[PDB]
Amino acid sequence: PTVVGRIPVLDVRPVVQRGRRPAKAVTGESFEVSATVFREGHDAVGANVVLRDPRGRPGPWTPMRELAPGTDRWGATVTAGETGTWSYTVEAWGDPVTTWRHHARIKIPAGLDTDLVLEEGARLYERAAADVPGREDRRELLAAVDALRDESRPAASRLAAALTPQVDAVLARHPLRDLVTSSDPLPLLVERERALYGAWYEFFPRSEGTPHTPHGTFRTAARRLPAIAAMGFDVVYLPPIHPIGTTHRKGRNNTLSATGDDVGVPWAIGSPEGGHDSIHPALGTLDDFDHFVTEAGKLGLEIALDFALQCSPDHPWVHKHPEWFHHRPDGTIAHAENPPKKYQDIYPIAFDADPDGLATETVRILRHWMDHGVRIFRVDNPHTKPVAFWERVIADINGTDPDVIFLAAAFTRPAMMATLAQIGFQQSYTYFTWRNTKQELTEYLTELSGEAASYMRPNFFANTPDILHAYLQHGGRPAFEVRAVLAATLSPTWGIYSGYELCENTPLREGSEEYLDSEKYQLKPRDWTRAAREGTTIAPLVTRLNTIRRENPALRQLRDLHFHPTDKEEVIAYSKRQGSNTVLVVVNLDPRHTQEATVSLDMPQLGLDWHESVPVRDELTGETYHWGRANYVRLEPGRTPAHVCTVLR
Amino acid sequence: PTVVGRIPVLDVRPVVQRGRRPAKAVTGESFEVSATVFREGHDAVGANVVLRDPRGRPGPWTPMRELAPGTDRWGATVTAGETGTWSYTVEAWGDPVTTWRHHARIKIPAGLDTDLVLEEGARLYERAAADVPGREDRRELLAAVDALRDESRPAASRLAAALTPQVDAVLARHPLRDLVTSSDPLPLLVERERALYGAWYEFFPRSEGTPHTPHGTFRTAARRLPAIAAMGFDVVYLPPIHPIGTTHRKGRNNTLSATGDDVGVPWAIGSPEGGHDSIHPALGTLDDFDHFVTEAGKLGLEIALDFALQCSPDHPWVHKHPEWFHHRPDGTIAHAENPPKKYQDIYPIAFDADPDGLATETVRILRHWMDHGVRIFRVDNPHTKPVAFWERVIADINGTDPDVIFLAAAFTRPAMMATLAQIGFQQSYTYFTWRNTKQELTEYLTELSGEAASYMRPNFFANTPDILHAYLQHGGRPAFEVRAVLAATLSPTWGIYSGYELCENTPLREGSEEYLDSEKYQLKPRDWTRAAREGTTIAPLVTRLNTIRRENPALRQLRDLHFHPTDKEEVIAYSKRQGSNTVLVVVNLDPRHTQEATVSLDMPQLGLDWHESVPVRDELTGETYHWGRANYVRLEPGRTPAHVCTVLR
Ligand SMILES: OC[C@H]1O[C@H](O[C@H]2[C@H](O)[C@@H](O)[C@@H](O[C@H]3[C@H](O)[C@@H](O)[C@@H](O[C@H]4[C@H](O)[C@@H](O)[C@@H](O[C@H]5[C@H](O)[C@@H](O)[C@@H](O[C@H]6[C@H](O)[C@@H](O)[C@@H](O[C@H]7[C@H](O)[C@@H](O)[C@@H](O)O[C@@H]7CO)O[C@@H]6CO)O[C@@H]5CO)O[C@@H]4CO)O[C@@H]3CO)O[C@@H]2CO)[C@H](O)[C@@H](O)[C@@H]1O
Ligand SMILES: OC[C@H]1O[C@H](O[C@H]2[C@H](O)[C@@H](O)[C@@H](O[C@H]3[C@H](O)[C@@H](O)[C@@H](O[C@H]4[C@H](O)[C@@H](O)[C@@H](O[C@H]5[C@H](O)[C@@H](O)[C@@H](O[C@H]6[C@H](O)[C@@H](O)[C@@H](O[C@H]7[C@H](O)[C@@H](O)[C@@H](O)O[C@@H]7CO)O[C@@H]6CO)O[C@@H]5CO)O[C@@H]4CO)O[C@@H]3CO)O[C@@H]2CO)[C@H](O)[C@@H](O)[C@@H]1O
Ligand SMILES: OC[C@H]1O[C@H](O[C@H]2[C@H](O)[C@@H](O)[C@@H](O[C@H]3[C@H](O)[C@@H](O)[C@@H](O[C@H]4[C@H](O)[C@@H](O)[C@@H](O[C@H]5[C@H](O)[C@@H](O)[C@@H](O)O[C@@H]5CO)O[C@@H]4CO)O[C@@H]3CO)O[C@@H]2CO)[C@H](O)[C@@H](O)[C@@H]1O
Ligand SMILES: OC[C@H]1O[C@H](O[C@H]2[C@H](O)[C@@H](O)[C@@H](O[C@H]3[C@H](O)[C@@H](O)[C@@H](O[C@H]4[C@H](O)[C@@H](O)[C@@H](O[C@H]5[C@H](O)[C@@H](O)[C@@H](O)O[C@@H]5CO)O[C@@H]4CO)O[C@@H]3CO)O[C@@H]2CO)[C@H](O)[C@@H](O)[C@@H]1O
Repeated sequence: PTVVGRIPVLDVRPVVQRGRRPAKAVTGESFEVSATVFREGHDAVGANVVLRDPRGRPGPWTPMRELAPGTDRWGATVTAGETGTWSYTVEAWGDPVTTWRHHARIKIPAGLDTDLVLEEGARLYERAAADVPGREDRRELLAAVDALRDESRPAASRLAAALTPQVDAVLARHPLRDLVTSSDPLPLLVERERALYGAWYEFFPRSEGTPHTPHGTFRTAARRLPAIAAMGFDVVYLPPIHPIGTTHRKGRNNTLSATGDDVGVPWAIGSPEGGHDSIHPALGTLDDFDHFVTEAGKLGLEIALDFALQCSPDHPWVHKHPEWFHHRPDGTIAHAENPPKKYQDIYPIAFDADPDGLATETVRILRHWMDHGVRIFRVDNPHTKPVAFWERVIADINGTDPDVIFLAAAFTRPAMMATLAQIGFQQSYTYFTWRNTKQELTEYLTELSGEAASYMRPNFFANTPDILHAYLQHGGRPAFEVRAVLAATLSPTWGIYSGYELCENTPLREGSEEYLDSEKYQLKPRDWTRAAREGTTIAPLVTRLNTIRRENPALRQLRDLHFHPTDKEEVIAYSKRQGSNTVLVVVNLDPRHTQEATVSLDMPQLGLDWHESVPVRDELTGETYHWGRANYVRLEPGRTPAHVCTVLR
Repeated sequence: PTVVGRIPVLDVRPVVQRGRRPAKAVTGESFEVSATVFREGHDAVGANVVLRDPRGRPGPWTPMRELAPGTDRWGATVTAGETGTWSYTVEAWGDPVTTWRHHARIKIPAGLDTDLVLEEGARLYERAAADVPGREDRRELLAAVDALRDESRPAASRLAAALTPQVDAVLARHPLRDLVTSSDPLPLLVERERALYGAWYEFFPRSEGTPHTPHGTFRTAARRLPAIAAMGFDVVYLPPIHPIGTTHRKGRNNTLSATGDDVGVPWAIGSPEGGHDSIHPALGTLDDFDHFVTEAGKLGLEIALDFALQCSPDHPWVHKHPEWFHHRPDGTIAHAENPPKKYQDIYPIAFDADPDGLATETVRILRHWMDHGVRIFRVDNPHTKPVAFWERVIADINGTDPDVIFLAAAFTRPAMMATLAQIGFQQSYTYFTWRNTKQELTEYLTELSGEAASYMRPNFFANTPDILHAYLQHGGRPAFEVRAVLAATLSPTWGIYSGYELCENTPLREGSEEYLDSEKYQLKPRDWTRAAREGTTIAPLVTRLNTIRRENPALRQLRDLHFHPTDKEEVIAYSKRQGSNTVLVVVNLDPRHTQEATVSLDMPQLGLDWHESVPVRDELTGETYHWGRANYVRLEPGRTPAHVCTVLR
């Protein structure tokens, strides 16, 4: 057997780890399948993509086209349907009809061997007819055969009868394919829509209490859910909801010693009251948690829980499973580190004494929360547990419950980030918060929407409890507005951490990305009613962005994204498309100064002629403009962060 | 199982068609094996390459290093030995000693838990000692253990005794490796030296005749061999040596009708006198061919025959095996084309009626010439026969005779060129003749010496019977000198077609790359004795270039090549290295005007300090210079095409 087939079809993409891991999609998502296809000699080739579903049923006829002249790189768009494990193949073939037409278009006018050329055509069309299933299609081709062979008609008329649009249609649907050659199947894992598309809101339930009981419960925190749904969110991410240790508990502002009433850090999980399968007693009971999940569900909100595989020193595991920790010669366990950050309140887990016990217990815990309606987990610090451990855990959970979504909070180096996505994490956090200039955004999004999209689905959190970027610190409310527009329009999944709406931007100190008086170490009551009354919240802009996303299918996908040039360093422009829906976005990245620029649209990329002019509506204001190849924009921080425009038809 | 191991080792390179085809090397050749290696958490990792020979014997200890900070991309140089099918693996591991040192270097000065840290070290060094085979090495590590545990000495002195250079040496050779994880083996095909390295000379034996018998024979053409060996060539490439058809024979200058004594084109193979297994009767007999091969061998010359799988209309196959040709509806066979070039003297072969018969007969023909000492074949127009056909033929021949070298004359698009090399062609022709500016040469050679070197070995013919580039047409003798220096110093395999030495550069017409009065269509006697006597040949420069190659191992490899900046568009500089041999080349690409430039050497790339100064000898002149970071050069066309300098050691 030869590696290469009769008609070479090589290096089919997407591919992940050389075919050993699936490429990714979600239901309704379109992506490009490509390949290198060519043949020996000068005759034409064709190619097509056969996408097969979980029961092996092939999809529709999907012909490919050469993507750029001279490259022999071919492509076509496919669309994923129902969830499960799919496969895709590229078929390549000699295209004798195209070859014959090209010869005939030249030889018939020149008068060179014309009876012979037309007779060659007739025999091809005869072979074409025989392979066609439809009876009226077959009759069309046989009529062209007889016209080709009618030696009483002039040569140019006999030929023209084989080149009608009615004949082209039969052959475009059922072409004559010589020497059909297949690639080996590549795997595709199709997951639910929420894995790619959704808006996320993070808050601490304990902060939403009362004057008489400052520490919030699930019952009091449920009152926040209606406002979260009104801002157009789909997922509520809760920090750890378990008991919190007392030994080495941290105080306010990440000080080493907790005082009397200090609540500690939710990530320091475990006490005598319970571990990862228990509820913090100040939050309420498991029953109260069910009522919270039920109320969320009625508002169209899914709950995502933090899963943080680590322990306070008071966690039951410390004595029940000592072999799950690394001990030093004196018996002590070294607290976790991520230098120069120290985590004196927690122990990390060791994996090499009892890997089986840890995996068994991990999937038991996840299944417990799954039984109470949690179908999404934000996995804290996945990059400090072994990569193969997560691969096992995710395969075990998704083997019985393929709807469960895991989000990797992998704030680490690129290779680990990529690997975690490739071994099965449905979503990843990204370097988004550290991409603020036009060049940084353009480069990074070109990476995320290109090759990485076959294995990674990004979740653009504009802030997190650990990340208040200098851009927001120095820019104030106009910077919050810019980052919300960017996050919501550049990824189909974005999110914010509570307080973002209020433009909370006071850092711990200069050159830090921590918040002053961080919610991680203290209760943080906020006057939501007052901020709404006084207009000192950007909640309306957040709400409008989420409504724009819900109404424009182009913003519910990742891969179709193009950047259009402007003549100002501070102004960035881009478009996204999905069927007949086109969204065009222009953002002023300067939060202090007004910017005027000329935006020069690559018009072919919008499906339009260079000289054309199209109406657009800015969905932030309701204003209509008329934009063509070159358009003046004026963007004033505080009044207009950006234009977010739909192309009107 | 999990796809990912305990310590991730991912994306090992080189790789060809995802591991389904071997990467390439030759005996004595060095190349880099690389991989992505990292682990969870902050602790250090190490890696090493295990290269295994055809009997499975592992090579020496080959530790890898991280190639650039923050990339997690690791590499090391391996060297191929004996010919055959090898394999390579990357092993990755936790490096606990490096981890412990990094902690100890900080914690011991700071005074934090010092007894505990040193006791942790002692236990690691104890584990290290146990795995070491040498008895004096083991004693060194156990002495460091006792020093680490001596609680009567100060902490900094106990530590320092574990960090001596004597201890470092033991651990660099025999490190303590945790959680050793392997990649899956990748294949490596190691071929003989000639596949990568050699100088080739093409000539037509029929042109080397006498006054009484103008059509040369093998007996008369053997008298040309001594001068070919004196120019330092290793391979003689002969155009087809078979009978030549009479039907549609071409005349002089590619005219359609041959006159009385016109000899025709060697590539129009076959007559009633025989086919591809026969000798043209005007060349002599098989016995005369054996004498020619024997005389070549005595001069250190190997013969390479053209194998051109195509037929004149008089070839016996036309009537014996009609199914080996495509016939039109009237029974005629269309002559071969490569438009707008027409080949009215030949028929192409069709492969889909009798693929088995064609492969069987093809390997029979090749084996016949192999029995008469031909171990190298130049395959004409491989890109017009199926790719899988060559894959089958090459695997069959190399399965019994792995020393046979096939050279692909694939003047075609990049994808086909690459694929032919990947399916087993030992060597390829390249786009060299169409790379003449500094930018064109720098870009193309960076491609050939980088990733393509794992599957392709280039043969730089400065001219061929079908390619006289405009650069040579317009530049005259100074241009011939430049292209010879470039070809001989940039690839370990180069060649010329006879007449290049004489600076034959008259084209068929303006804008053509054909020669006027081409040797393809006529006998071309050359007065070699007269040109040598009159100094109108660049044979001496060719001879010197080949001697320089024979004396400098850096010029007998491909992969180690670096371009150094100059401040003139017409002056190009580069270096090549192999062990302690370094060659530096500076070429003036202007054949009409003298060029003076400053050559600014990247000194670290030569293994040297920025402020250093090193003696070099120009091997073209014998002159010695002293060159550092910045060097004036003056290059005058006709006197000095280039400097070809060795670094004196
Ligand atoms: O008796 C029979 C017959 O015998 C004789 O004929 C023999 C010859 O003696 C024998 O040597 C041989 O020669 C054939 C050869 O086998 C054929 O393939 C063909 O090759 C020609 C070719 O047809 C020409 O067009 C020309 O192509 C060059 C090109 O000029 C040059 O620029 C370059 O181009 C490549 C470029 O450098 C690359 O970068 C790349 O381009 C990329 C772009 O960069 C990218 O941006 C994007 O656009 O994609 C592009 C790729 O698509 O690729 C470019 C090419 O694709 O290289 C090409 C290819 O080398 O020159 C070649 C070489 O001459 O014809 C010759 C000559 O016939 O076989 C015949 C038959 O046996 C005798 O001569 C005859 O009279 C007798 O009848
Ligand atoms: O009760 C216990 C504990 O609870 C709390 O702590 C929690 C947190 O609440 C929880 O969220 C989480 O946070 C951890 C996180 O899991 C850790 O990974 C870590 O992450 C930090 C990180 O340590 C920082 O260094 C910083 O990293 C950024 C970096 O600043 C940023 O610039 C960027 O860097 C990447 C760069 O952008 C890329 O281009 C590329 O760079 C390339 C270069 O381009 C190339 O030229 C060459 O140089 O190679 C480079 C590659 O190396 O990659 C760069 C990546 O290195 O991205 C990095 C990574 O995101 O910030 C991150 C994020 O904060 O620490 C956080 C915070 O602790 O887990 C803990 C524990 O449960 C509570 O806070 C604590 O007090 C309590 O004790
Ligand atoms: O369509 C979105 C846009 O709609 C509305 O804009 C309208 C303007 O408000 C209105 O005035 C008009 O625009 C005129 C403009 O008034 C006029 O002054 C002129 O603009 C000049 C600048 O004055 C000049 O400084 C220079 O500015 C830039 C230049 O654009 C840039 O390419 C580069 O060279 O730097 C220069 C200096 O910074 O040139 C421009 C013209 O190119 O001409 C404008 C053309 O019409 O009409 C607008 C609607 O078409 C909204 O008010 C606005 O917020 C929305 O963004
Ligand atoms: O080492 C290899 C080299 O050895 C020999 O060169 C020596 C020369 O023979 C010798 O004369 C001397 O070179 C002097 C030169 O004589 C003197 O004129 C000066 O050169 C000036 C140019 O006159 C001036 O036009 C300008 O030229 C370039 C410049 O180099 C370039 O960087 C750019 O700016 O364009 C300019 C315009 O074309 O500047 C240069 C000086 O930078 O100084 C030279 C200093 O050396 O010493 C040479 C050293 O060995 C061989 O003769 C020669 O063939 C070999 O290549």
